[PDB]
Parts: sequence; structure tokens; C-alpha cells
Amino acid sequence: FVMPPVEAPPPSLHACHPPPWLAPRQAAFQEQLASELWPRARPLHRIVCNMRTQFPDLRLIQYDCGKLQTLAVLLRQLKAEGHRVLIFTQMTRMLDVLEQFLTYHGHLYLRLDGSTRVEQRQALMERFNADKRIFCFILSTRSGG
Amino acid sequence: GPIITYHSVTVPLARCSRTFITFSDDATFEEWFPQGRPPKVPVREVCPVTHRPALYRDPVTDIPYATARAFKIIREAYKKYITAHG
Amino acid sequence: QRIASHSHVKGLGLDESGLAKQAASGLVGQENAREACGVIVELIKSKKMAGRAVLLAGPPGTGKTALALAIAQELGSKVPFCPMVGSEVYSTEIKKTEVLMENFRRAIGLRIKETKEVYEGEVTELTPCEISHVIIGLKTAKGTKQLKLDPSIFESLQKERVEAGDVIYIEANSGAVKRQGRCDTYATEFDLEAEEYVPLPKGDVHKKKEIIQDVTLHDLDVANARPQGGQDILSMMGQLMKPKKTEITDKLRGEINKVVNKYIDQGIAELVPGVLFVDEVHMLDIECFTYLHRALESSIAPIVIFASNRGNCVIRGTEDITSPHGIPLDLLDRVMIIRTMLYTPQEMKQIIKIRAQTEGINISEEALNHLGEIGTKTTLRYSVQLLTPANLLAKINGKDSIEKEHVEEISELFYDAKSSAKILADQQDKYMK
Amino acid sequence: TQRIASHSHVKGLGLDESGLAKQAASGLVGQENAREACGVIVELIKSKKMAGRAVLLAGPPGTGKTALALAIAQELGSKVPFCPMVGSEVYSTEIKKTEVLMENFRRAIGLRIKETKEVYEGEVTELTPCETENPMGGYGKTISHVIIGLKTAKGTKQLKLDPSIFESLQKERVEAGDVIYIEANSGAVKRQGRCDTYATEFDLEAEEYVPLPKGDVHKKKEIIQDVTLHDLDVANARPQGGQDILSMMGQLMKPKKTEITDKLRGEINKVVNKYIDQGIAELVPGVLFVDEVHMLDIECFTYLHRALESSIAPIVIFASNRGNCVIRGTEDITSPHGIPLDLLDRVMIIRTMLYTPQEMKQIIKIRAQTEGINISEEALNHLGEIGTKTTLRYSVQLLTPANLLAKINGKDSIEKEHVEEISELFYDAKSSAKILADQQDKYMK
Amino acid sequence: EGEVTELTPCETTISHVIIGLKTAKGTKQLKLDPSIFESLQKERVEAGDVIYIEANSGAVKRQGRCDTYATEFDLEAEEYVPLPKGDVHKKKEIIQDVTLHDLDVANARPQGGQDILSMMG
Amino acid sequence: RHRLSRRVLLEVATAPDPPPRPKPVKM
Amino acid sequence: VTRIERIGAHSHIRGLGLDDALEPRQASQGMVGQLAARRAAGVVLEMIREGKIAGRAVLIAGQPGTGKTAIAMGMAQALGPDTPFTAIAGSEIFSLEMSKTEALTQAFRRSIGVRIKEETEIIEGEVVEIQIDRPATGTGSKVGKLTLKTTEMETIYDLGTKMIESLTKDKVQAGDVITIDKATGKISKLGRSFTRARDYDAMGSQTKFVQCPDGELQKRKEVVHTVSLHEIDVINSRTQGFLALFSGDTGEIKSEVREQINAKVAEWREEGKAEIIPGVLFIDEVHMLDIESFSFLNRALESDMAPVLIMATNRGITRIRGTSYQSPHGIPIDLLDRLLIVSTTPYSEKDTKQILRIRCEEEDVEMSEDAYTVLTRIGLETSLRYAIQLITAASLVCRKRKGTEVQVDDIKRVYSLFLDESRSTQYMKEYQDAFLFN
Amino acid sequence: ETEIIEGEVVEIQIDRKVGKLTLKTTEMETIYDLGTKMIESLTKDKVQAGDVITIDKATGKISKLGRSFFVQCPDGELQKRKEVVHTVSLHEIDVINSRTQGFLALFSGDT
Amino acid sequence: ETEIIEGEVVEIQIDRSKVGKLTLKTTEMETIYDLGTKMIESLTKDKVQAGDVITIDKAT
Ligand SMILES: Nc1ncnc2c1ncn2[C@@H]1O[C@H](COP(=O)(O)OP(=O)(O)O)[C@@H](O)[C@H]1O
Ligand SMILES: Nc1ncnc2c1ncn2[C@@H]1O[C@H](COP(=O)(O)OP(=O)(O)O)[C@@H](O)[C@H]1O
Ligand SMILES: Nc1ncnc2c1ncn2[C@@H]1O[C@H](COP(=O)(O)OP(=O)(O)O)[C@@H](O)[C@H]1O
Ligand SMILES: [Mg+2]
Repeated sequence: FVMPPVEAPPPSLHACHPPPWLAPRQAAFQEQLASELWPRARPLHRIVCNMRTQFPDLRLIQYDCGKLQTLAVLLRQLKAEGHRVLIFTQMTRMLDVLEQFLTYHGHLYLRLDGSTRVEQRQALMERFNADKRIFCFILSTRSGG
Repeated sequence: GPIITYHSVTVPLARCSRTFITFSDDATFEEWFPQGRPPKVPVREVCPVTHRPALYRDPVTDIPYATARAFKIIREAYKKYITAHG
Repeated sequence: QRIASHSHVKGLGLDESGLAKQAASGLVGQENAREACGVIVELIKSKKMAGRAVLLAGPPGTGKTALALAIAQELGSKVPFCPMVGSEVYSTEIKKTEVLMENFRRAIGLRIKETKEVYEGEVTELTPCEISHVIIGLKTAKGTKQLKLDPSIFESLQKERVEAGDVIYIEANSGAVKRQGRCDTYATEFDLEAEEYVPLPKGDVHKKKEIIQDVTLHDLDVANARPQGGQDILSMMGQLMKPKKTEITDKLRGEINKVVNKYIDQGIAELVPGVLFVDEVHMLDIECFTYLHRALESSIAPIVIFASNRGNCVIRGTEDITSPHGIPLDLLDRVMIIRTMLYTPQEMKQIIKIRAQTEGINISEEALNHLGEIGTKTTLRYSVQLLTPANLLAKINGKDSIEKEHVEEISELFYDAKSSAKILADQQDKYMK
Repeated sequence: TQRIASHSHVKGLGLDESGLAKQAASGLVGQENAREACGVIVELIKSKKMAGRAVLLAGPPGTGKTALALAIAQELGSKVPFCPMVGSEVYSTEIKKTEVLMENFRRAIGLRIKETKEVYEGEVTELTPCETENPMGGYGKTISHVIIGLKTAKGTKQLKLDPSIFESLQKERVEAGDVIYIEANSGAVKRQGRCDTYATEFDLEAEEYVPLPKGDVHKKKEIIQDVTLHDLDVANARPQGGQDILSMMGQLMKPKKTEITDKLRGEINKVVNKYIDQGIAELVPGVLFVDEVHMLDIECFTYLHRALESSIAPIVIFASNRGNCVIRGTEDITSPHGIPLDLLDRVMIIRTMLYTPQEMKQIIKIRAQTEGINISEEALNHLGEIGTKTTLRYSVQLLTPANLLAKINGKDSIEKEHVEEISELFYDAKSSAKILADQQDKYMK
Repeated sequence: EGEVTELTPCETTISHVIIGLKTAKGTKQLKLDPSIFESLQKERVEAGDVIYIEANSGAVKRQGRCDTYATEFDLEAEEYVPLPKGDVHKKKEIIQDVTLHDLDVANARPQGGQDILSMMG
Repeated sequence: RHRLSRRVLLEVATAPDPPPRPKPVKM
Repeated sequence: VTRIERIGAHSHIRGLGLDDALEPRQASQGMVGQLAARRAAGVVLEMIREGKIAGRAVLIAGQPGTGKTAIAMGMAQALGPDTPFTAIAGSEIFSLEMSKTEALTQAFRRSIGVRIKEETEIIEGEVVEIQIDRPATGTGSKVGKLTLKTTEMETIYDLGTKMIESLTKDKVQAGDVITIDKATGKISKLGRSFTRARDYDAMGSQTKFVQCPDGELQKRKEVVHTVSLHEIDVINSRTQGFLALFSGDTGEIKSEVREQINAKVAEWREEGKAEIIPGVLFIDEVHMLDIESFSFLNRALESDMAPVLIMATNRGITRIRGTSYQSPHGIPIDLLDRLLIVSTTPYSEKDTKQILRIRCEEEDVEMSEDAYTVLTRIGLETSLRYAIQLITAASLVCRKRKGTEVQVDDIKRVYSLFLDESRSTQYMKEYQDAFLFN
Repeated sequence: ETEIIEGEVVEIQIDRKVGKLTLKTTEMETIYDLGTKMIESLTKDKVQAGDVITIDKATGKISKLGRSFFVQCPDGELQKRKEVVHTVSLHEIDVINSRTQGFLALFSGDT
Repeated sequence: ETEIIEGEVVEIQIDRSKVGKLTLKTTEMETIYDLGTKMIESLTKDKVQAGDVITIDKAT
């Protein structure tokens, strides 16, 4: 996870009238070295990325909300007993957060955020009623009529 | 589409594992299994001049040879053939 | 959280007038030293003087390092505080003067405003454009956008194995491409795909975020001396073939000074001069002291706090030159000396009680008096270190508090330095050397 | 091997079956008590149940300490690892002294790996799929085996293999008339070229045509491979053979010994234990011989305490000819063998005594026999008298110059005159020291 | 040495390269060893460029574009160089002093080399 | 053994072009 | 067969041998005597197990052969593999690759373990049938189907392209018991439930089978990842750092990297992601450290990431290395104030005999009572280690003469064959001129 | 002496290579016909309308010094011949000529 | 002691690079050789053409 605090490209040497052969020679050397060595550096891709940028862990989503912890316990019990759950929330952004949380826990879900087209609503309803793999169906209390 | 199916099954002999490969079309089967006949042993050519086993092959006359003298004789014969037939 | 040797020190315990309260912020005595440290803290907060050196002088156990950490606590986490031991300049990679100079720049911090440009969305089109550029289409819950990106970004996307339907994060500043997962909408297509699904981003495809970055001058020097921002083959080659530290030149530091001055003039940077702390200064040699002369005379240097418990001692690196604190008289002329004194038995009892409270230990008054008496002989450090073993003994015997019997039993089990010295002297012929 | 070195006559310890040392046997003369102790140490090494045990060979120079250690090595045999080492070798410009000592410790612990390699050789004569009369799925053709015919010098066999090999055969581009080998333990096909019988004298390929394999199609053998823990450690610390950028860097950069971590060594120990439990490997704990131990400094001696206390350490044999000398790395600290008393408490001391004139004469005769030199009785007695004064090494070093002088003079044996002339030509340490003292002004420093 | 007026490789692979070099004193047509074509392509030599070719080694240095072509574009990142004044073929007899250390250090490490190990070196 | 000489070089340079190589004949 | 670990110096020590009240038994778990020192070691062990106080230092001081290293090994064996225990010698910090302070920092950080506990979904079952359909020619989408079975379940899975590739690479066949992690898609084969078809050739000798897993297919299992702070520092220092975990060659790690790691680990501990498992660093023969190393030790123990430090030394009032100053134990007085000292008293006759008995039991050597008496007398006269060595020496001598029990004659024989320091020094004094430098 | 072009970008056109570039000051406006190397330089460093840039003609060294609609657009002539003076130490010359890319050692030691 | 082929290259014909022919000559001899994949690759890597005087190791 450790990232350098600062990141810079290498210093560049500038002259008003340089020897017109130095830059093309360096460019050709770099091109050949890259064409020969870059494929060999692919295994180290994850190390470089992890040292280059750090994203928040998905687990921290649940740690920041006690409701998410209680819901995690409840959903674990409900899946173990073999039930299907409808999650109702007043806020669509909460639906986005629930989408993240359900994906992190691995719960397959469908979404009805009121912003879905009218013709799609019935298709989603029929798919949920027909497909038994969908564990959850997140819904907005005011939506759906 | 034209596919190759790799199949592994559990079948009684109390159970054993068997693998099968299924080709959708005969063209793929022929391509992967041409059933080529065994190759033929080449004839060990011999130099017509010195009767020793051949080691070289003059590109102009396509006559195998195994000695520089044999090569000179072959080229002299070719020159005589050119002079005669023209 | 584990309890360390200075976990009770929360501040200098000064009042509004600068005077030192008797017992406050985990400090019991050293009122004169605490007032001097408060003045030093105000000096650091002024951000006007450069290269001002302070020496904390006194016998061991008189809270010099406690006072330095109290200065750190008073300053706050924003103001840099670089703790270094004098023994750390003896590196096998760079010269001692280079180590000192690097620690000097680590003490100067810089709060700089930065804007991050972010391309975040689900990939809908990944079309190469002949060196081959890439035309990419990204969608979010708010819209869709098509972008033309450099071939390096295309190579990064290929290395991440980004394909149509994957949710990606691109940082335009660093060219860092992160594939987060296959979109959640495709999580029902298969039963075992070996993929990590991620929901669709709910913002815009293109975002600009302004953040505050906390960096030091040393970080800039390292970034410009061992560059890794080009993402080219030469940077990888230099990192792999030359992983050791190098002696950064004064030219690079002048260039970094110019860049930071330009940033401050542009109004997007703020300078925090900060503090360097050298604990075992007597471990430095005459070369380090001579370099520190010029280093402290610099107008860029931070405030440096030195500590020493040595008496009239031979300076390291000299044959037989002896100086009052292990520090040559030339450097002592450039420092402000803060003197720490030995603690009275009452102050020792107060410190023992504070340490017991910090470690979550209940101690009876009789046990506290006995342990203070034990600390009157031996040392205060030894008396404090008997608290946890005595608590463990009391817990084993079913008592929730330390009694005098537990302290006596622990002191019988564990000897101090003077008792061990007596044992060694009585049995010199049996021990080695 | 053909050249004669200083210990070329030592073929082991001349011990009876009861452990008593014969007066002259196996190239060794005298030193009966030291030889018996070394035999007990040999039994200790062969028992393989002890770790970190140390033995110190203490005695004047030229008393058989190195000869005794080499006799121990001869008694153990080539199967048991024996890592010789001088104390000066710990001073390296690449790694620290403790790392050198640890590496030599791991060099002394050997591992013997036994495996059976079963292969099928032959020239591919037939390549026929075994179709099934009932195709699965109704359409197309399904295959249940691939018959491969393998031909060798003295046989021909057919192998009904798994259908999955069809991909390996195509990847290797195996056709009829090609020589291939299939490994049972892996189920993989490797094409080792085409048969040479289909090659003409006008072809120019180099590695394409191979002779038809001799022997049977099915070849299986037991492979015994001897490795040391240091070999595995070094092969894992700086691996060779990868195609990534790190292996390329290793090939480019100059090789350098590194401080192998305890993590890698623990992993190697776990792998070795797994192999031993599986029955693949058998542990062969050997001996580390550290000659001139007095050249180690105080840091090396201190590290040796922890090194010997380990349960993985080999049996270490030390040797020192020093008296009450000053330990290196210390200022005016004297110990009986140049070794701190803490390390002397962890070792068993074997004492080597000086040689009587009769034993010196016997050793000179043995060395003359080893060097292919015929020496007369009078010449032998004179050389033994020379060995009574001077030293034993000086007398054994006069044998080949005297033989050369006799050969130049035209004689097939060394006479007394040859030894006298050689003694006149070459000076010993004591005579040179007398000359130096008598002319100390004319010499330098 | 001179401005390149023609660069034509002659195919049998390339048997030879015919080059045309121009100076103030005339034009010369030269037949180049086919190995020089790789050097000419690496140096990016086109018509109108001022180059020199070493006869003994085949080394090519492209020392800019001729200043007669400076007006072919209003803004190019090019170094425009005057046309050479003397003859295309220049001969000079020189006496250069070297030390044994120069020859020692020249043979301590390899130079050039298109292999990966040589490039990384 | 096979170093060129000035005489051989001059002879080859001055001599006319060699006759065209005869076409292969299956004989 | 002999394992890589054989009978060493401290192979008989299985623990400190204390009861619940930390009272040392006279002879238990290999330890004999040293009652006060063992009780102190037990108190220190309880302090380590609690894992609440950082940077505690203990010095085990005593005469040679008094059981300092025995006590340290007993503490290590009583701690168990869960808690890190880094044992090094004082000489090991002198390295040409890194500074002494860097070596000490790495040693300290090797003694603190960071553990991450997370729950993952796991599929474990017996492969019944696997079918993979791939295009005959050219790039295309492979389609497959997999059937997995337990004792109480059997499910048919529709497979994606990447799962198809994983199964193809692992060469999963019918009857293979495989484990699949849903997130990463990693597949681990752990056995075969039955044999392959016999009619196939070049298949090799079939090994033993593995019983089919029971219960549900997709379970939830706890995965524990444990690394030390040093391993984090090394893998974060540079891209090639993971190889430095095995090759050494870490150089000097930047202080910035360590500060970032300390901050991240503290954040994880607050966020409940990871737990810190503080351990022990044992520096044997600490008197080899110089004044600079001791000065670093003084302040490195003041960090909340510091482990418990245990030192052993047999020095009296001795010159500190790198200086001309005489100090107790060869250690500066500033460091001696930061640590509690545990003294080891010499062993008596009965303690020596019991130690010899335990050593004989560990070495599987049978000895007579008279031989035990003679060996105890020799150990009191010479040293404990000499008698311990004579144990196996006399065992070998007895086995040579086709015996079963070590007698007094065997002990006398090995006493004659192998000399102690005293008799060797006497014989060297007798021939002082023959030895080289005096 | 060097030629320095400093102005505000008005329009940049590149077609599959040929291109045009339009630059303006507060006193004059101009259209340039671009060469291949300058087109490559302008493509590598993203230049769009409204940016205030300076170009070193001989090298293609383009540095964007802000955007205008923030730095005011330059006033005088678009193309200026400037006299640039460098004071270079002997050590700098030695390091630059010590090896290829040797100038990097002026900043990171490693000489 | 190593067996080599030594001659001047007369013609190199490669069909399409699976198979080809190489003609070598001396002052007293001339022959044609059938090339394989690796021989063709080695000849193309060294850019061997007509008029080149080359030696080929038979073993390697
Ligand atoms: N005035 C004080 N009040 C409370 N605790 C103190 C005081 N002085 C020292 N201590 C504590 O006692 C110990 C010794 O102090 P320290 O700063 O290490 O002395 P030194 O000057 O030798 O560094 C530390 O744990 C410190 O936190
Ligand atoms: N008892 C012996 N029998 C046979 N050869 C011996 C004996 N002792 C010494 N030598 C030989 O004499 C020479 C002296 O070397 P050595 O005795 O090993 O010196 P050191 O004991 O000081 O190493 C060697 O060639 C050694 O093999
Ligand atoms: N109290 C004891 N119980 C069991 N074994 C012991 C005891 N004391 C010493 N030993 C054993 O005797 C030997 C010498 O003790 P050791 O701990 O190495 O001494 P030191 O204090 O010098 O380290 C070791 O093999 C050790 O295991
Ligand atoms: Mg010990």
C-alpha cells in the first residue's frame, strides 16, 4: 500500500540548438528497450499499481454504518434459512450504497429506483418472480405505485 | 459453430474417470488427425563417377558426387552435352 | 493500543501565561525546562527563524525525550516532527552529512493544493487507433462520454485486462488506470465466472477533485532524484538497477527551493517549517558536528532540538578531545541549553502514579509508598517498570490491585543495575572478561 | 587426482574393528589416542542423531590435525558432505562474516533424493484416434483414446493414451517418423527431433535429426541426486531460468553473494522435511572443518555459540596450533588456543602430540612411497636425523629435490650424498633465522 | 560529406546503396556497402539532409537539414545547416597521440551491441 | 590463406562481367 | 529416518515448567533448578502474552553454563508458533549491506506480526462431469458446464470464460476434489476421489484416494493472513522487494516507508481490519553490540511498535565495544536502567545430576547409577557442557563394545580420549614452546 | 541566439501528415504551416485553443504557461529572436559529457 | 576437432519461410542444400546473401 508522497518525471536536458542526432538516438534506444523489456515486466503490474494509487477497502463501507452491520447479520441469517428479501429505502443514494454493500457481500440483486422506464418495471418484476437466483430486490418506498 | 468439445465423465468400472473429445465437423477431425502414412526412406544416392556414397549435389546438373575430380568430370560432360546438343 | 514509555505525555502543562503547572498533561516537574520548551514551541509556531538549535541537558531519566515529545504534542500533527537518533547517520549507502541534510529537509513540510482529474465509468467501446492510441467510451448513471487517450494509457488498460463491460478508474494526472471489476449488470449471466463485480459509478464520467497534499522537501528531492513518474522503461530500469540511496546534490535542492517558492507565490502551497529532534547527539562524530555548524547557519534549516546525558566526555571521532556534553564547544555556542534536574521523591511518586493510571493499574497507597522508596534508591525507570509484573502477580493471586507484598516479590525476582553490579563485583572471577 | 598433494597418503584412520588405533595403517603413523578419538567422532557423525557438536584438534604445528580431519573425511566417504574451510575465508567483500559461517554450515548438511523417472521413447510410426461408435451429442465424431506407436532399436510398442494428448501432439507438431518421449509422471509429449533415417546427405538441419533410440520403448530408472541445503538456499535466493524482468536483471548484473534470510531457510527446511516424510529424500548430515579457527574474530566466535546450539547444525571440527594467543578483534585478551573460553566450553578437545624420530622416519618412508621415490636405508636415516632437528615438513620436502638430483646424476634411488647436497642447497626456518639474526643490519626493517 | 540528393537501395535483399551528395563544388554519386543502409535508416536520412559518411567505418551522422529547405514549412522543429563548402570527398592525413591506458579502457567494456544484455549495459 | 591481393583485386575489377549462370537441368 | 531437526543443545527444553501460579517445579518440561530465574521468565512470558506494554527489556545475566539460553528457549517453546520469536546473535547486526541501526530496526520489526482476518465464500466438492466447448479455429468465446458433488448436494454450474481458463490450466478432471474461491477464482486440487480409467497408458501409479467432502457446496470460511512488519516494509520498499524477502538485499529501508506502514497498521487496528501480535526479540551475547547500537536500542524501545527485548550476557564489569569505558555486563548504564535483570545462580550437584538424566533421556542413552555419579562429579569439576558431551561419547564407546548400558569404564575412556579446557591448557603449558604464539 | 514564439493559440488543425496552427498576440495574428516534427511535438503536449504557449522553434520545446479568455496574452511580436546566456561550470560539462543521459547525475549524485 | 561447411554463397531461395534451398561453392566444387526452419531463421538473422563467404558448423 505504500505510495511515494511526490511523483515526478525524470529531469529533462534542454538546449536551444542541440545535436540533431542525440534525441533520435535516445528515442530509438528507448523504443527498442521498451519493446524488448515491457512484456517481461507484466508480472509486476499489481505491485506497481498498488504503490501508485490506493482505493478505500470495500469492507470500510460496513464499518462506517451500524445499520450495515446489523443488516449484514440479518441478511446472513435470512440467506442461511433460505428466504428472499426486499430492501426499502427513502433515498436513491442509499440504494447506490446498498448496491455496493450487496455486491461486496455477494448478494445478487435487482434495482427499482423510480428512474427505470415504465416498460422495464414489469420485466424486472417478472424476472425477479421467475429467477430464484436473485436474493434481494432493492426498492424505493415512494416508487413503483 | 464448429467446436471441439472436451468432456470428462464418471463411469462405473466403483467409479472411474474417463475423458472424451468430440469434434463438431469432420474437417476439424481431419485437421487434428490427418492419419498420415509413414514416411519413405530416401534412396542413398551414389556418385556415378567414383561410386562412393554421394555427399554433394551439383545444382546445374543435379548429379550427386563425392569428389572434386567427380565434379570436374561431371561439368566436362555437361559442357560436351551443351556443345553436341546445343 | 499498546502503552509505550511516553504514552502519558500529552503536552507541556503550561498555563496561559506560559508558567508550568506542577502536575499537568502527564508532566510532574521540570517547571523551568517546561517553560523553556514552551518558549521554543512559540518560536517554532512563529515560522520566522531558521536553524535555531536547542540542547536539552541533564542526567538520564530527567525527561529530556519526554519534553521533546511534549513539544511535538503541543505543535500538533500538522507541524512536521522528525525524530532521529545520533547513531542513524552511520549509513552504508550515503555519507553522514547526506543523512543529516536529508533529515533536515524532512522537517520542513509543505501543504499544497492539487486538482485530480478522474475518468470513471463502465467501458462500452475500446477501439485502438493506429504506436496505437485508444478511443474509449465510458458510461455512468448520469451520462456517457467518449475519450481519446495516449498509447501509454492503452497499454495500462491492456495490462489491467480491461474489456467492454468493465468498470474502470483513470487518474489523468498520473495516468494510473485501475480496473475495479465487471459491471454488476452482468453478474447474473454466469454461475462461476471468476470475476469481481462492481456497481456502476453514480457520478459523472469526468470529475475534478481538489485535495490538500502534505509533503516535505525531502519527498520532492527524492522524487526528482530517483524519478518514477514517467512510467517509461528507463524509470523501471533505474529503479531496479539503482535501488540504493544517493547523495542528492545542492543543485537539486536549489531547484526544489525555486519550485516551492514559485508554488507559494502562486498561492497553492503553504510552508510548515517544522522540527528536527536528535536524541543521542553525543553519538555523532566531529564531522557531523562540523557539518551541523553550516547546516544550522542556513536560512532554510528547521528548528533542531538536541539531547544529551553525557558529562565531560570525549567527542566521538576525536582521539582525546573532551567537551562538556560530548559536543564540541563550537556547536555549544550555537545552541540554547535547557537544563533538566533530578526528581524529588514526591515527584517520583507522582510519576509512578501517572504511569500506573496510564497502564490501567490500581495500586494501593502502601504499595505506592514502597515503590517510591524503591525508586529513591535504584532509579525511577526501574520503579516504573515493576508496575506491570506486580499487576500480573496480583492478578494471578486473584487481587485486582497491587499490594506491598507483590512489589516486594517482584523486586526480589528482578534486580536493578546497582544490585547486578554488586553481584558482578563479588563474583568477578566467575564471569567472563 | 594424478598429482600428489601433501595429504595424498592419508586413506583413513588405521583403526581396528574394536576402535584401537594401529601403529601404522591407512597412511597414518602414531597419534594413536587422537586417531581413536577421531574414530569415535566418525561414529558420532555416522549415527546422524546429533547436531551442532564441535570438536577441536589442538596441538603443535605439523602434528596431523589436518591429516586427521582428512582421515575422518575418508572414513565417512564421498556420500557424507565434508566442507573444508579456513578461518580467513569469513572476511569477504560481499557478505558479512556470520553469513559466510552460516553458508558453510548449510553446505555441510547434505540431502540425498531418490526418484524413479519413467519415460516412453520411440519413433512415431502410428497416430490413430480411437473413435466411438456412439458419438456423444449425436453429431460429429468423439474419440476415447489416441493410439501412438513408438519404435526403438529392439522393439515396438503401442500406447493407448488419453484424448487430451491430441493438443500436446499438435503443439509439438509431432508427425510420423519423429522421435518423441512421453513422461508417465506428467503425461506430456516432448518431440526430441525427427529420426535420422529420413535425412539425406543434402540436408543442412543441425538439431532436427536424431538417431533412433536404442533399448526398450519403456525406460525407467532410479535417479539419486545429492544436494545440500546451501544449494537450495542459493538457487532460491538468486534464481536462474525465469523469463521475467527480474531474471533478466540477474543475468545482466554481476552475481553477488547476499544475506539469505531466515524465512527462505525455514522454507527450505520445511520442503526438506516434506520430502523426507514422503520418502523421496534422506538427510545426510556431514562435517564442517574449520582450519585455522584462530583467524576468526570475536564476532565469528560469538556467532558460533548460537550456530552450534542449533538443532540443524552439522558436526564442526576445528583445528588450531596457537598457544596463549590474543583473540582477534579484541584488545589484549588472551585465550589458550586463540579461542574464547565460552567456545572452548562447547567443544571436545583432541590433543595431538609431537612425533618421535621413529614415527618421523615412518612418515618420511610413506611419503617417499607415495611420491614414487626409492630411498636407501642410509639416506632415510640421514633424512630422519635432519627431521629430528629442523622439522618433519622440511624432511618430507627434500624427497623430490633429492630424487631429481639423483636422476640428473643418473641414479634410480636417493643416496645419502643427494640428501646432503639438497640440505646444503635449501635452508630451513631455523637456519634462515640464524642467518637473519647474524646479519640483522644488512636486512630490511 | 554533403546534402543528400538521392538515396536509392539497389535490390538483388539490397546489393548496394547508391547515394547522391551535393556540396558547393559539385555533386558526387557514391556506391555504399549494403550494411550502411541500416545506419542510414537509423539516422533517418532523407533527401535534403546534410550528412557525412565515414569511408572506413560506414558511420553516418545526420547533422541537420540543408538551409535551402528552411522555408518548406513555416514551423518545423528542425536544425537547418548550411551546405558544405568543399568537395564531397575530403581526405586528411592526421597524426594523433594515444596512450596505452586509452587502448586499455577501450577494451574493458563492449560498445554498441543490439542484444538485450548489451543495451541494458 | 584467403586474403586478397592487389593483383587479384585489379584483375577482377578490370575483367569483364562473368557469363550468366546456366539454368538448372535435370540430368 | 532423521528429520532436519536433530538433538541439539536445548532439544530437551519444552517449556519453562511452571504451574498456574508461575511457581517453578523442580524438574518439569526439561528445565531443572533455576527456580527464581524461571519464575521471572514466566512473569515476563505473561507480560508478553498480554501484549499491552511495548518496548520492555529483560537481561538474563549469569555465569557460563547457568541456563540463560535454556531459559530463553523455554520461553520460546512456551510462547508457541503463533507469537513471533526472533532469536539473533549480537554479531549478526554487523552487516556490509545495511547499517547497524537498520539491522536492529529490521530485527525489531521481524518480532511484530500483523494478522488480517476475513471471510470468503468457498466451493468444495467432487467433480462429477466437466464439459468445455471451444471454437475449432480462431478467437471465440469458450462455453462450459461443471458439475460438483458433496455427500448431500450436487449442482451444475454454468461457467464463464475466465473460470473455464482456470479449470483448463489446472487440468481439472472428473473425480478431482477441487476448491474454488468465488472472488479470485483460484482453484486448488486437493486429491482424487477415485482412480482414472485403467485402459489408458502412461498414467503412472495411482496414489491413494481422498474421501468426498460433506455438507453444503458453497460454505463460508475464515481466511487468516499473517505477516510481520519487516515483511511489509520489504514488500513496500521497492517493486523487487518480494524477492528481497528471501535474498536479503533489502539495503536500507526509507524511514518514510516505515512511518507510512506504522500509520496504516494503526488505522487497520482502529478499523478492525487487522490485529497486531507483538512478539519477542532475543539477542544472545548482547555484549557484542557497540555503543552506537546500544544508543539505538535506548530509543527504539520507546515506540509503540517495539516488541519485548530479551538479552543474555555472561560478562562482568567489561569494556563496552567501540569505547574505552568499563560498564556492568558490557552494557551502558543508560540502557541498564531501562531493563530488569534476571540472575542465574550456579547449579548444585543434584541439579547437575537431574540435567544429566534429562539429557540422557533426550539422547536415548541408558546409564548406570555409578556412571551418573562419576559424570556428575566430572561436570562439577569441569563444566556441565563437558559432561553433556561425554554422555553421547560414552554411549558411542559402549555401543562399539557391543554393550547396552553406559558404565564407569566408558566414561573414563571418553574422559581420557576427550579433554576439557583445563587439562588441555595444562598440556599446552607443558609444551608451551611447541605452540606458536604465547 | 534563439527564436522564441510566444502567443495565444487560436486554431490548431491536423489532418492525416499536414497541419496548420494559428497564433495571436494583442497586436498581430498569424497562421503557420506546420512540419511533421512540430506536429508531433504539439500532439505529445496537448495544445488546444485558448492556451498561451511559448515555442522554441529549433527544438519544438512547447511549454504551456496558462490559459487566456490565467495569464494575459503576449503583446508584441509573435516571433522573437532572443539572446540566451548560460554560465556552465566545468563540472557540469564533465558530467553531461561523462555518459549518455549523464546530466541526471548533476541532480542525484551518482557521478 | 569440428566438422564445418565452408564456401561462398551463390543463391538463397526461401519459399513461403518453411522450406528453402542454399547453394554453396568453392573454387573446385558446388552443391545445393535443403534448409529447415531453424537453418532458414539463422540465415535470415545473419542476413546472409549472395557472395558471402561463410562457414557452418555441422553439429550446432
Ligand atoms: N516530568 C515527568 N513527568 C512524567 N513522566 C516523566 C517525566 N520525566 C520523565 N518521565 C518518564 O520517565 C521515563 C524517562 O524519561 P526520559 O525522557 O526517557 O529521560 P531521558 O532524559 O533519559 O530521555 C519516560 O517514560 C518518561 O516518559
Ligand atoms: N601421523 C601421521 N601419519 C601420516 N602422515 C602425517 C602424520 N602427521 C602428519 N602427517 C603429514 O605431515 C604433513 C604435516 O601436515 P599436518 O601434520 O596436517 O600439519 P597440521 O597438523 O599442523 O595441519 C602432512 O603431509 C601430513 O599428511
Ligand atoms: N536448568 C536447566 N535445565 C535443563 N537444561 C539446562 C539447564 N541449564 C543448562 N542446561 C543445558 O546445559 C547446556 C548449557 O546451558 P546454556 O543455557 O547453554 O548456558 P548459557 O547460560 O551459557 O547459555 C545447554 O545444553 C542447556 O540446554
Ligand atoms: Mg548461551
